[PDB]
Amino acid sequence: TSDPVRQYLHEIGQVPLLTLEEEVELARKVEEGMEAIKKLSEITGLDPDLIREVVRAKILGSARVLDPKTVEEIDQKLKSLPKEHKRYLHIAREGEAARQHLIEANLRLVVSIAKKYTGRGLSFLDLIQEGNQGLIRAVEKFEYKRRFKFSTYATWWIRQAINRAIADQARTIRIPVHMVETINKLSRTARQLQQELGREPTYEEIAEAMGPGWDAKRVEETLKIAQEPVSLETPIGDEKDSFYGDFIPDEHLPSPVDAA
Amino acid sequence: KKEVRKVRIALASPEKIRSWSYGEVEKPETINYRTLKPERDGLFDERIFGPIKDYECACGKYKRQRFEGKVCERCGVEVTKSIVRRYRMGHIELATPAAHIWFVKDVPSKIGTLLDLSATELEQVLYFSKYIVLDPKGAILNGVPVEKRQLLTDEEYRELRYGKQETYPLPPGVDALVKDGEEVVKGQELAPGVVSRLDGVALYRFPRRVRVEYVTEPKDYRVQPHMNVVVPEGARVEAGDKIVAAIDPEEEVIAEAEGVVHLHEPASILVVKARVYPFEDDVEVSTGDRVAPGDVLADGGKVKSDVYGRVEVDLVRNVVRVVESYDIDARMGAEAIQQLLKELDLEALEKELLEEMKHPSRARRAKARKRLEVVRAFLDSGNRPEWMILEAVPVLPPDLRPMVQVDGGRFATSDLNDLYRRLINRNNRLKKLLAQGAPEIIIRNEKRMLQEAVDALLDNGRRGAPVTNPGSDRPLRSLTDILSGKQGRFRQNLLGKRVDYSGRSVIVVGPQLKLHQCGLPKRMALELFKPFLLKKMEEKGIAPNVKAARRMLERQRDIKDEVWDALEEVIHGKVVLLNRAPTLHRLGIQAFQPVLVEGQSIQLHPLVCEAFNADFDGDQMAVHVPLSSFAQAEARIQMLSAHNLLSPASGEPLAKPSRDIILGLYYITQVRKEKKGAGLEFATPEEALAAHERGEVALNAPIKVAGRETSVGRLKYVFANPDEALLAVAHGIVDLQDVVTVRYMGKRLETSPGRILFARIVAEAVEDEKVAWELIQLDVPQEKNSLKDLVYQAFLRLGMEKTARLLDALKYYGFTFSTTSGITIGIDDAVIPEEKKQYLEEADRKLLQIEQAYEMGFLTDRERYDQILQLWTETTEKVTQAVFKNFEENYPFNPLYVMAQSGARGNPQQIRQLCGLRGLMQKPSGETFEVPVRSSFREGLTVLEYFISSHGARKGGADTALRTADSGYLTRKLVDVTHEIVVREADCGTTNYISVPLFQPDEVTRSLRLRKRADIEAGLYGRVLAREVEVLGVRLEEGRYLSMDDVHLLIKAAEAGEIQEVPVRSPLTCQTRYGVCQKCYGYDLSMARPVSIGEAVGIVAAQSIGEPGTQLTMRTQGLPRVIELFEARRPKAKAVISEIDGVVRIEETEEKLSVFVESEGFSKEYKLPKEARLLVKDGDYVEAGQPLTRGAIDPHQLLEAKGPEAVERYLVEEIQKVYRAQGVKLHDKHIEIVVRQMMKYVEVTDPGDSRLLEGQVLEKWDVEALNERLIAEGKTPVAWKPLLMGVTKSALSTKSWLSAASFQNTTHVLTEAAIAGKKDELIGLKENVILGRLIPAGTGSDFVRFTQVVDQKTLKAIEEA
DNA sequence: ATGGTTGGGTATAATGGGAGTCGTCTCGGATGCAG
DNA sequence: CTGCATCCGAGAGCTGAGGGAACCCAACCAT
Ligand SMILES: Nc1nc2c(ncn2[C@@H]2O[C@H](COP(=O)(O)CP(=O)(O)OP(=O)(O)O)[C@@H](O)[C@H]2O)c(=O)[nH]1
Ligand SMILES: [Mg+2]
Ligand SMILES: [Mg+2]
Ligand SMILES: [Mg+2]
Ligand SMILES: [Zn+2]
Ligand SMILES: [Zn+2]
Repeated sequence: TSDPVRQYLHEIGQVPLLTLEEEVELARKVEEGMEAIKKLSEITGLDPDLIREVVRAKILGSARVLDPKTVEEIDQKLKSLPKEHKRYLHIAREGEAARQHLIEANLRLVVSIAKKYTGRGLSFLDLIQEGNQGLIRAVEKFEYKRRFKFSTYATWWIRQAINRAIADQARTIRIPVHMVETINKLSRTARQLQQELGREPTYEEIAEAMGPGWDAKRVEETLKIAQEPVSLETPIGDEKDSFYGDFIPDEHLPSPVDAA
Repeated sequence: KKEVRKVRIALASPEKIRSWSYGEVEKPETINYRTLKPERDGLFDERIFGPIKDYECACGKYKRQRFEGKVCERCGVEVTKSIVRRYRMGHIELATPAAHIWFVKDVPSKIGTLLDLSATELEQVLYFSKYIVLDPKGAILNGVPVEKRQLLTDEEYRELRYGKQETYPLPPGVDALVKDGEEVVKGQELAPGVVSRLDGVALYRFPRRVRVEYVTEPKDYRVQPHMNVVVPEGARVEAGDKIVAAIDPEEEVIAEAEGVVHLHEPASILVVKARVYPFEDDVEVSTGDRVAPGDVLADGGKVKSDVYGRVEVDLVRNVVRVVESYDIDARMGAEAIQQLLKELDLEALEKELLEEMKHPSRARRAKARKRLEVVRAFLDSGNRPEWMILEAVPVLPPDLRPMVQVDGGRFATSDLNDLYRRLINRNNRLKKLLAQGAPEIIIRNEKRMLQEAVDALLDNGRRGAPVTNPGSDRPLRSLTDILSGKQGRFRQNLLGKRVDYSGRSVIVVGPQLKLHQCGLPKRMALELFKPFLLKKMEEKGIAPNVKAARRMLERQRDIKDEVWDALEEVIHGKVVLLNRAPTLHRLGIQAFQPVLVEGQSIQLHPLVCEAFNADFDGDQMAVHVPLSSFAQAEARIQMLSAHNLLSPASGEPLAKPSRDIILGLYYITQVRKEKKGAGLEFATPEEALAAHERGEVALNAPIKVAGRETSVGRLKYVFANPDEALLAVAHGIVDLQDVVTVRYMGKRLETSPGRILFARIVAEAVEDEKVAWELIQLDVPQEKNSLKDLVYQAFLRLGMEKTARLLDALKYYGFTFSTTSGITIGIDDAVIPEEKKQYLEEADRKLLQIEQAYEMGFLTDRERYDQILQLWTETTEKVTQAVFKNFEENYPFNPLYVMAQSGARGNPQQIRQLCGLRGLMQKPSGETFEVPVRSSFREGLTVLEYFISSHGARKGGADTALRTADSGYLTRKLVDVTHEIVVREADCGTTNYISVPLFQPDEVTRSLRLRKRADIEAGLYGRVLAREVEVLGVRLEEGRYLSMDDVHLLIKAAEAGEIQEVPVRSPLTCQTRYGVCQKCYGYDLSMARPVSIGEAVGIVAAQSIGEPGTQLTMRTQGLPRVIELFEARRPKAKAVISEIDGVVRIEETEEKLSVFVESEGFSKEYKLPKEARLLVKDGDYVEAGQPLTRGAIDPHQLLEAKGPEAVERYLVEEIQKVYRAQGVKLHDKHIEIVVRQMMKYVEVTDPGDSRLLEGQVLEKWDVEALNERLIAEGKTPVAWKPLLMGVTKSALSTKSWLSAASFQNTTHVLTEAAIAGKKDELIGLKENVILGRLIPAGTGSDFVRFTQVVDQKTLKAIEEA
């Protein structure tokens, strides 16, 4: 019942893995479904993405909640098309189903990759979900014509999504991605300098070890903006009666003396 | 501005929440990392919540007032006060609905009760573990049709929604016994190692080779995973056509000639349950479409569907396959729960439950009633059930979840910000995933995470593992955590606050102070009265302006002399409040006039230390300053120390002489006894005088002259008046303790000069000689009890002002005479009697005997142990008696003896430990040792004896430590249950009363023995006589308040057999709503006069009960017994009582024992354990509710048997027993008030012509009013039974949701009140305190608070007008 | 017109987690046993 | 079919004082 990680693992494990034939088959289906989408777009003259959405809505079914009226009108706006040039629509439906299967089958690689990113400010399930987003992107961009295995192309996208989510969401005060990379590089450099020197390095040593464009003052500013806020509810003392925010005075509202 | 009169709480609709919000929070950003300004659309956005600066937009275009209500075009920030940042709310629009955990996890669940779903089913559906069916659409599961409100697992839903399509991996290089496209029954083997299990068609998957004929001869083509087969099985081919397409153009397989095609070595076989339809032209339904029987598929309608299923058009074989499925509509989570909630029709459900409530089954009726409670609450409040599912989540204003820069430049934030950030991140990710057409597993996981995030925001640490911040184990503080607990909003910021104009300091004895005065340090007073001092400095020439006065007062070295005189003028006539924690009763806060002193210590009067429970070993006290005229008047009239002289709990004096004062008065009022003469015989006084001059007889020896006892002092020294006797004392002729003859008040008194001096002290204090002579007891030494009686009599006869004068005089003279008396403690003052040695040897004798009796088989282990214990107990008692006999006979002025006898300090047990012996000690297991400590504290203990006593010392310390907490909790519960009870009217008009008995049955059932005087006083003093009483030719009229003299007269009449019980009014029989009346309460015990209308007697009762319990009552027995009685707990040592009347017939077998109660109608039986002890005998008569065994009686069984009155009397008597055992004086009224609140409710047995339900608990007053109206209309009255519940359950069942929520169980109270839409009418004190209003008690009572005052001149002018 | 910020991309193969906690008492739903 | 009977889980245990872990590349709004 509880422990949602076990529930999610059970639901992913209920889906069997894939062999080479099945994986290549599904990838080829996805590619031809996209080509069929574009062919049908050219035939009807309409926007390809909207017809893609109609195919996705029809596959997902009524169960999944663009409205039913519009998609129904375009659905019968496509059934009117004659044979020989109609196959495209069936191929698009099949390809979308293949995309769903492929994602469902490759969900476990996301967990395998994400299990080694815990302890960076994001919970395990959040990392898993962001890895799933990266997996969807990799599925969309995968090219089976190169005869590479799917996981080889999927791992890069999963890692990129997880890293981007960590850089974006780990801090209460959002710090841009380039600045986050700068902070990580600074910390790693400081750790290497401490390992070499046998003691905590000074800011000038870190500035020298970063390279051109770095002085001790800039390192000081970077460490200043990398400080994370503390909780107003941090317990002070042994008894559970004193919090940190109990020691912080209000400096905004005017005092009775000031008002007088 | 209209006055606030009621507060209502109710569920909030999504429309209401969206109307609250000033904008949607779309981003989890808080502030920018460079500029430390709020981020747009974030949790701190000025566009949503308001500007940080007053009258200034974000971009600075407008920075001035008059632009109120104007929104800047560039930045979107309104121009207004910044304080709106603590009022303006936001909201989050959830992608999917989420359930409010309060209505899910508070047992029993409101949503589960409404939808008839168990907790397990609700948890399974809400957190995406099982589906729930809506509109099954004619689906079949395992041969049984599916119905609404049915729970399907993931497997059952997947089978029903899609179908069965199993795949079997054919081993490499093995062909299958079956062909592609052939129906396969269950069990039919498809390979040498594969056996099918489901029915339907088999389909080849990835054939490893293709055999293509050529017009004939065959040929083989290998099929690798990286290539696919295009031509369907059993289809001819042409020259040049391709069959097995490959990725590489050179790898493609083009057919050389015309030939048939076959596919072999399939990688796997897919067995499905489906129907098949070939076609030869354009088809109509594409892949992923669901069809019904008889629908057009292809061939212009030539083929038609025969079954329900989903259509997939496989172009490889040019065949339409309908996989057996349904369009069933089963959903998961809060969306499904909300859909079920909106379809609910409450009136039809109410009718169904009313029909169900007619079942003979009691359990069914109880379940229907429980569901009906919720249904009717929703119907009455007008709330919609679907509002229990959230669509928009409100967002607290930022100023109540601040992100602030600490003085050190770092940032500090609230946990609510992190919870909101998690919620927003998960919602945004869910929206993105939905916009991407993600598979259903990912969407289900994301929705589960969103539900968990909402739960964590509302109530963290309730379902599952609590959310914590990384790197710590500390749970994040949710809104529920903020609301509830000892540190929550209610108990920490609403029922108690930190205040201005207050200080604290160590306390020092103030012996030169008057009763109404306290010593206040100069610096403390200057800080406390600073604005008044500034005004006074402005009035004088000390400062040109208030700012200059403040600057001058800022620095210590800048203060002069005249400011102190200005301060002395400021405080003239004003009072301050002194308070010592813990405040156990109202006397813990008292008003005093401050006298400015030097130093840093508060000076306290010695006579209020007992009321404060204050000593001078480091105690600290707090000082508060009442500001306005009303506050000062209340402090001076009601809370002045000199106006509070009697205890509100018992009516006995509370400010009284103690310690050194008692010692001095006793020393001067005790008389010498001498043995030199020892009853000699004399014929004439001259012979006695000559004998005394010769040295043969002492001055105070009891001699006999002329047949009358006297002494030489009485004959030798005869004084004309007290002045002559005291002048002789001043000359050393006689001592204060010598017995002489003095002429006073026209009489010749054989007394001592000290007693005459005490009489003069009293007479000069009260400024009345005859009354003072009447008050004092001349012929006894003045000790604690006599002094207390004198103070009480002086109060009654003269008033509190003269009583205060007398108290001050007694204090002064007691201190003066204690200083010069010569009281000291030396080691030789702990006199060891000689008898002890003998008493020890005697004991050492019998012990040997005991050992003999154990070596010869005559004694067991238990018998010998008990005999030794008894012997040592009796030896200890003998040693105590010997010690005190030695003190009485030989050293009557011994310091320890005088200290114990006067009541100044010490009790006989401690003195025995000092002098005689410590005695027996208890092991940590609770059993006694066999050897006692035979050494006293003067002799010195050995190491082993000291270690043995350490067990008891430690146990006593731990006892104290737990007891104080348990008593505090009990006192809080009592305050919560009685806080609304006020004296609200003069007379309720009732004719009911209670009968206080004067005789109690004996423990040996011999006869009725007269009760102790203290118990009768505690039960009778101050009460109003309900009926006229004639005793000893004295007529006590109806409506008379019983004074102490009347109580004594009643006791005297009872001792003469004229009366057996007294009928009096009581709170148990009062008819006043939310309180009592003046007559049913009686005296205000702190004033010895009828109670004033408006007195908060409930608080007084709770404090009176709770104060002694702290420490006084030891810890079935002690404080646990009192707690068990006030909570109405069923005893674990429960006794057996008779439910009906009848005669007793004990039926005993050698294996079992039983008691039959045989009435004239029926004969009942009671089986009890044989080892028990019976209070009844064969052939006896027992009434209903009488006990048959020893032990504590269950109050609920007594309520069923005898009724309400008997249970009230039992509870009162049993609670008073514990307090009497400890020696605590406490009036019955307070316990009666608490018990009256305990018995406040009834249960409906038959509704009659009412809308009530059977078994519905409701207030007794409300049902009586309902019955009165029903009788007025002429209907069938409601039938009810009384109920009894403990203080906790009675307090939690009140009408006011504010007090119940601030008491305990906050989430349950709040959710029930919100469901019901309850309105709080602000009747009690706690609600008005929470709202910061004027409490309906004391000066805030409607009886007195509209009084006007005017002079005669102004009144006449208005009269002329 | 410059820096700071943001969106997109990487191709051998990779396929179900991990810390933890056992020394408290009392009272009201509830599943299980019998009749 | 009812009833009682252990069984589990949920909500409590005085106040006051003092206590503080990848890197790179290119287009694009803001200032
Ligand atoms: N609210 C609390 N007050 C306490 C606590 N411990 C001590 N105190 C207070 O401090 C006081 C300490 O009392 P002592 O142990 O000195 C004994 P007391 O003066 O009452 O008696 P004698 O020794 O007979 O003179 C106690 O009466 C309370 O007023 C506690 O845990 N809670
Ligand atoms: Mg003391
Ligand atoms: Mg003390
Ligand atoms: Mg004389
Ligand atoms: Zn602006
Ligand atoms: Zn009354």
